[PDB]
Amino acid sequence: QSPYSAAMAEQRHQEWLRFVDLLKNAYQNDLHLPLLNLMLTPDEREALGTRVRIVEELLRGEMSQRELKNELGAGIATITRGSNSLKAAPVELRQWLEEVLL
Amino acid sequence: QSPYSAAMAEQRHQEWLRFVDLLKNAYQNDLHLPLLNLMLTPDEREALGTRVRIVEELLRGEMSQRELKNELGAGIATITRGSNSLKAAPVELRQWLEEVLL
Ligand SMILES: N[C@@H](Cc1c[nH]c2ccccc12)C(=O)O
Ligand SMILES: N[C@@H](Cc1c[nH]c2ccccc12)C(=O)O
Repeated sequence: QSPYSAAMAEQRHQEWLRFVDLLKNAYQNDLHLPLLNLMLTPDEREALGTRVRIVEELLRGEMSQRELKNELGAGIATITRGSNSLKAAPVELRQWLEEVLL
Repeated sequence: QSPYSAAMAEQRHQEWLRFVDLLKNAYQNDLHLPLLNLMLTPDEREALGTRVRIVEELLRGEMSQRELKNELGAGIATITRGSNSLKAAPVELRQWLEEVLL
């Protein structure tokens, strides 16, 4: 699975997959909310909420550098993270976000 | 929604819900993996993977304090976080995890 199959890496990788599957199930059972609440800190949840917006406004292409930073709290670093992260996503996600966010 | 409806709080709260819904959709479209990859840092993913284990072993009731800390990296604080977090979950999640993790 992992781009570097060792045993430790692979393990960490599988544990992540185990989380994904857990969640998938949670959704199927309408237990997603409470699960995510359990698994994440308040601050992490808040951060996820914000990243959606950052992702949102990056796709939109209206908000400027100073705008992102001052209104959403995104400076060169964060906007760098968000950006390359967007470039790294397979095109299908990028297409989907367009339809869905926008 | 929020246990303290203001405007700022509620807003933050809704943004989180917007994330939940996004993800729900992603799952429905088989775009969950790439989405989560986009939305989370490597370290956050790793942490999620570990929390599953911590949650796992807390439910199981075999692993001791020293064991959790030394094997899973969980000291009094983390095990405190994990614990009260478990107590805070509605009983339906607690029941479900039993069936599913165990
Ligand atoms: N996948 C991103 C996670 C993240 C951090 N900050 C963000 C801002 C916007 C979107 C995603 C992000 C990265 O690993 O760095
Ligand atoms: N909901 C937990 C998130 C968390 C932190 N560390 C954990 C360890 C195990 C399970 C959950 C957690 C809390 O807010 O603190």
